[PDB]
Amino acid sequence: MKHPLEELKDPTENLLLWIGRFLRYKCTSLSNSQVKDQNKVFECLNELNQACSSSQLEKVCKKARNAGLLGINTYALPLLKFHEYFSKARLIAFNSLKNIDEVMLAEFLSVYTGGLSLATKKNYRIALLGLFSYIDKQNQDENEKSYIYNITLKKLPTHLNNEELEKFLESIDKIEMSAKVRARNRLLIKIIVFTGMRSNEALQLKIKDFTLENGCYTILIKGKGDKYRAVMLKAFHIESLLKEWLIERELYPVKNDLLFCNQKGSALTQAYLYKQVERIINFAGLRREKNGAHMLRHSFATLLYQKRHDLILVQEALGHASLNTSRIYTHFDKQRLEEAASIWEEN
Amino acid sequence: MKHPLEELKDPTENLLLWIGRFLRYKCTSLSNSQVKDQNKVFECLNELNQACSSSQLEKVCKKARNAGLLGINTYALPLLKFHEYFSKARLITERLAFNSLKNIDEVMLAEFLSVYTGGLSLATKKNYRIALLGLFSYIDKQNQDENEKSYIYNITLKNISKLPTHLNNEELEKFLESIDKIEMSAKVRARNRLLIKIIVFTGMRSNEALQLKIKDFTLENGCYTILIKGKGDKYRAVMLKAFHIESLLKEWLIERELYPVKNDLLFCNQKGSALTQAYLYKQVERIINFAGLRREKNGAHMLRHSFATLLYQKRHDLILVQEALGHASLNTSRIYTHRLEEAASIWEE
Amino acid sequence: MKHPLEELKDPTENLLLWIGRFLRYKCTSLSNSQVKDQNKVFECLNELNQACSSSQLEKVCKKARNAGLLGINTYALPLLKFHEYFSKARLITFNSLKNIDEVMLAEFLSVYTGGLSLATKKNYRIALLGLFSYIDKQNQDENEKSYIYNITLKKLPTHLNNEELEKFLESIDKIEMSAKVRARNRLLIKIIVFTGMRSNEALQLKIKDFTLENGCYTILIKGKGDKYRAVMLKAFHIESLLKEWLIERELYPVKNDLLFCNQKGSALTQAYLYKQVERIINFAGLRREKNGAHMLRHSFATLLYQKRHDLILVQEALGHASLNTSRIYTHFDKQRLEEAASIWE
Amino acid sequence: MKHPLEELKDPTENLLLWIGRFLRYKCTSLSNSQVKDQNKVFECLNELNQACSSSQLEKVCKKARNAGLLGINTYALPLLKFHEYFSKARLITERLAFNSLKNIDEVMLAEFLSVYTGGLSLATKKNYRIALLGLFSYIDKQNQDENEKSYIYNITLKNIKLPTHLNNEELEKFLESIDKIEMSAKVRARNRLLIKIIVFTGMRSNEALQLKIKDFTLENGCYTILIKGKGDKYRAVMLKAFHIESLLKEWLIERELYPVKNDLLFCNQKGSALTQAYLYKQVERIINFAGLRREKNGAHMLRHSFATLLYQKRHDLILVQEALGHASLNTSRIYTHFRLEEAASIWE
DNA sequence: GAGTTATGAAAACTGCACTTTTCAAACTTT
DNA sequence: AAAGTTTGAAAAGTGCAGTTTTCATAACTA
DNA sequence: GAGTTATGAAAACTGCACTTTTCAAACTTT
DNA sequence: AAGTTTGAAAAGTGCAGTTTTCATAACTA
Ligand SMILES: [Cl-]
Repeated sequence: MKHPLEELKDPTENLLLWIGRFLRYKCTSLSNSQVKDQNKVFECLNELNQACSSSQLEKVCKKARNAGLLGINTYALPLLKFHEYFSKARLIAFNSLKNIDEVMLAEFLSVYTGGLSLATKKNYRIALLGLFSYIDKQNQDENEKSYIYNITLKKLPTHLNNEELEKFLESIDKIEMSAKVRARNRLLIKIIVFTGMRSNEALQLKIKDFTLENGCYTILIKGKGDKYRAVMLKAFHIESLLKEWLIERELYPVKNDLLFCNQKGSALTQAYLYKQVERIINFAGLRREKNGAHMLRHSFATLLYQKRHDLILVQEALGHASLNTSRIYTHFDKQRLEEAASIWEEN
Repeated sequence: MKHPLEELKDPTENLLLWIGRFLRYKCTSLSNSQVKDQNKVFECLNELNQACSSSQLEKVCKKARNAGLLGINTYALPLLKFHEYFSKARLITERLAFNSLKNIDEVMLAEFLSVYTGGLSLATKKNYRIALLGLFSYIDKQNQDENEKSYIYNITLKNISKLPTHLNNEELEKFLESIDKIEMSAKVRARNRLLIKIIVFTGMRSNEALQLKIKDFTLENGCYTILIKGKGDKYRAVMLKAFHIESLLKEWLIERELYPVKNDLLFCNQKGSALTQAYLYKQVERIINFAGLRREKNGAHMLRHSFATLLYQKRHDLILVQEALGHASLNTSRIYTHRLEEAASIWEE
Repeated sequence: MKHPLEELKDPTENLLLWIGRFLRYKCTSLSNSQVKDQNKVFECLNELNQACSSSQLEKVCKKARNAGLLGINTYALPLLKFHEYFSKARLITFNSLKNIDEVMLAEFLSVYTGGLSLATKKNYRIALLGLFSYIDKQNQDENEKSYIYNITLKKLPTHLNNEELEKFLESIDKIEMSAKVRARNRLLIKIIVFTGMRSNEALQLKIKDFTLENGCYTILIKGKGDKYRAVMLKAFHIESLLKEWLIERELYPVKNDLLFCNQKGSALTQAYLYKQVERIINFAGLRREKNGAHMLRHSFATLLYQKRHDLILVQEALGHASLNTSRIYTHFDKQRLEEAASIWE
Repeated sequence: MKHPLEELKDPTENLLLWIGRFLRYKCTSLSNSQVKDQNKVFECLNELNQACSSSQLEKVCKKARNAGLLGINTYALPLLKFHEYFSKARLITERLAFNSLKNIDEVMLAEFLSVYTGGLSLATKKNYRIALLGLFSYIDKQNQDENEKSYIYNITLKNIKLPTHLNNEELEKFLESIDKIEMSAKVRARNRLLIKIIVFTGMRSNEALQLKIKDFTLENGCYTILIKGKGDKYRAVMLKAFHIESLLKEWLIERELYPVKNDLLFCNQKGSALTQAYLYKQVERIINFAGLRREKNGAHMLRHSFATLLYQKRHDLILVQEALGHASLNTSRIYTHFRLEEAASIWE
């Protein structure tokens, strides 16, 4: 059903009401692929509708995110920040929901996104655009008439070079690891280095995703739409580690043919993987702007284009939906325009 | 017979009433071709003629499926999940409780899907959607009051959201070797080897091999012609060179005499009845692991893909693929007509 | 937006009301790509926006079809014939629209489709299914309740073989033609034989659809989705005829680079093309079950699979969306299953 | 600002009022990069407010398009057609659906499309749909009563290989035909130079027509040509001098007698820039003469030819993007695309 | 020990609604 | 005719709203 | 003359709903 | 060891529905 824009006497509570409706809608529309507990999500939907305060909305959205509904985090906090800005006590422009305009929103962004990055500022703006677009489509009185806001509010990533990649690979075997985790951790990080696959892609690998032929592994990676993409790496890079780890793995209560697992048998967390990557980066003395697994992913793509000069190959290997993403790992010398002008006089 | 939409005071109980009617209709409309015990299905239909609880509906449909009515599994579980959802959600979705079946709309169904399909495959989501669409399409067509007028749901759910796994010629050779090389007990070795080999060479489906009968085997010009029963009184044929199974077939038929099988069924369990896909899969996967060919799919159907692929690589005849596999549509046969190594070598000089 | 099932006291008149609504909807949903006069369509929709008699519905739907809205012809006549059936049976024995069921519809099909082909019978049934499906979706009373019908009502085509094709080609040049039409007609029919393109495809060909390279023409054929498919043809088959006709073509007031045209300068009709093809068929002594341009299309597809045994090749050349369509030009020998069993060796 | 949905007695004239409001907004939001004489546009923005007839609105939209505001053409004509539909349908049929703006819905719009897009291409139909959706989305966001409440249409409408080019051998024949075909002494040097520059660099029609001599820089036998883009941004292409050396010097001498405006390299007899229409005619004329007539016979087809050849020669997708000036690599990817003889030989 | 849970912040993607452009017949001028 | 321009028509091209994931640290358990 | 207009009939396609099956972990029996 | 039950994940297809052409009559030029 639809609701009138203003149902309550208190404008701040009415704003909170629309924010709750919006965040609840997003919980039902955003991806649920990583939801671990279906029952917690169901509870969240009801608890969002029963919420009467900002702190309550915050708690339930956190509950939703921690249950596997990751996408909600981008929308929740920014809108709760705006509610705080709107509800702030003042003396002597905030007595109605219809007073909210682009002037007010611009002021809010300026105050609340001061020491935040440009990317974070973008997220805040997107969240605002989503909320008021929702309100415009869902508010309505008995005359089937509505109030309309119409709010619009109108290069190489950090990486390791070839030589630094060599040192990093050496450091994986040179750094100290306990006997319980050394085989597993070295295998996990090296696969990421040699394939450039994402963090969650590596942590969710299965044994049956692996096939060996002519001294080279083909690894299938499950993606969106349940579509698989393939990556290849030479067997000798991980043959010794894989043989060693599979033996140790037999002592674990591992579930669903999962390759990497903790002692309990479940998949490792991003937090654990990051710290294992970062401490090796430190040991190698290679600390920079970014120091995690995705930084290694940027490194593989950069090296791939440097070695092969094939943009399509980068797209297919990295799993980019568009070549415009693959472009980020390239730089064009303007003098090379001469190569295009020379096609008429040489093959 | 048509019924009024709401005959009870409890909407949750009224929902159960329509679900039971729908599931009984599907049992009579969906294929009963694979049903062995007809009496069991009749008993199921008898129970579904009365009002049943959720627990009772679950038990009945399971009994029907295990009897041979396979199609019911696609509709049964998702709708029982929705009843479970509706019984608790109708009270706490909003401040005011949903006290009527008319409160069920497209938004509610969308929310049910998002919650109950979290973490499941895209294919599973589609099955749930199809199940929900079928139920309320049925209600729209079978409900009416005294004046022959009906309530219409009109649920639409407009939101809807390479080469298959196989073994190449070299891998197929290694698999055939492993069939004879792997350890099997004397009681099942002859039967299982013959069963799996026929699948590999002909590419017939699992149930087709499990339902093979002795009278459908003919030998001429050093080649077998195997007839496979299809829809109704239809039969499709496959051919297989004699020397591939002639030794095994003779050996198995001898040992088959010790089994208490009541008919001319070729393959049978220790009790005499037909083997299941579950046992066939386990034996196939076991040989695959032994050969080190473990991958995305490790069943008999993967061997079926391997046959279709190899057939197209050797003859390049799409019509031949259709006739050999028994495809009704050439859009299926077309599938078997479908530079990462360069990226993997960058680490070397 | 929606109307009660029964608004009038007379059931027969109320039936015409729903038929008129359905036919108006189809004039809005069916393809208008072939419409030549937009003003005629404008007049048709205006007339269909009110209550019409049976004769009026027939006249208006005919006007729409003749204006280029071809699809409407499949729905109009069968439904108007049902109204005639309903009116007669009501007076002889039907008190309400609710009385219409599958038993009644089955009897109608038995009486009115007698002597007609199975394909024609199928068209009648499809029209009935469309009407009552529409009514089920559009009827509603003041209480938001509706009546539901739920009506369900539950080998190689004629061609010329290789030898007959050769005789037909010779007959095109051998038969007598007027000097004013000979060059154009010979080229038009030969292109159909050599490419197997549809009738309307040949009639709407443009000069710039032709490109010549290394003694071979590539003809681009515009089809569904406004997408083009390519067919190739050896130059020596039509190059002389093409050069001759283009010269003669300069005498015509033809526009938009249209290849074939009448003396007025516009595209030729299907009626003229059929009669030209048919008289050559009769002259060659090749008359059979089908004698038009589409029979030549079936002949091309049959020959293509015969000489190449490539089903994909047939699909792409003929412009089939699915391979199941191309299948009808194939004949599988059941003994060839041994060829599939010998792949292991 | 915002206005009440219904201010006029005649809903037909009220419809035109909203259409005029919408088109004026598009004139101020769509690109004004190709706009020379900005005062002519400010003139149009005023005449858009004053337009109270279909003829007045049609005239100013054409005036705006001529001024360089090209994007308006996609929206103006389809909405002028709908106004024509609404107007005559109301006066003739007198159906209740035309007695108020509120009675316009998806059904009415569907009937309009079936009538006014009959015999038209699918691409054109998509343009008509976009224009209709844009109009009523604008009205939903700009209408208000005294109590700041709005009527909402929420209109939704049901949805509806290598590009044509010359290969390397065909490009050779085309280049020869440029010099072989007959041209008058007045235009031969100008036309040959203009077309050859397009062939060798693959730049767009408008880019070539707006070239200026000051943006040319010769160094060691190779030209660097700057091409003006959006804002203050320029892109560059390179061109070997021997391709155009003779033609360039010859044309510049003839150019001395022209009353050239804005320091343009190419111009008409009056001194102003040549149009795409004239450029197309000259290219098509050579194409026909060379016996290369195909599905597309303009300068953009020559552009497709350059990109296709460039990728076949070097297999460098980034090089293609930079040389052609593609903003998106999805466009550059098209030139990586691509057994019909096997079916044509069945008659032998 | 060998890892997890929680979290504000900062990206890392994805695709289509919409913008921007030329095609090419009809028309006008010198 | 040569030398152009106007115009309906038909695309050709892409910026940015919107979705999904990781960064990188604190607080746990011992 | 060389074609068009009109028409009931007879196809010639096109595409996606939804029916039917196996996968494969968990569970049971001889 | 030798099986079956079961939630889950596909594998596969018949038919509603759309868009032509067939083939003849009746014309005029
Ligand atoms: Cl590249």
